[PDB]
Amino acid sequence: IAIPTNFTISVTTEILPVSMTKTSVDCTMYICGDSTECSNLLLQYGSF
Amino acid sequence: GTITDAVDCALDPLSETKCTLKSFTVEKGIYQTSNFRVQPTESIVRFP
Repeated sequence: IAIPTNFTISVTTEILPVSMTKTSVDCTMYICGDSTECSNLLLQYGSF
Repeated sequence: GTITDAVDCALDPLSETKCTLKSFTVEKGIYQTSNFRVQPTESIVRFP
């Protein structure tokens, strides 16, 4: 049998992500460049 | 089958949130609404 006669205290770093950057996209302003006729056609696609 | 009340979606932010949630009663919380945009004051035409 093998039994240790000494010991070495060690510290190990562990990296874990908790969150990420939030994202808020204005779909009407993204797809349509503040155009009225573009928004009138975009509204026809439902509630996407 | 009769219209008992109506909500003007451009009178105040409360009615805008009501129209966004499609409910006359809005509970406590924060809700994202339509983004504000500065409309152009006049038109500028530049040609050769």
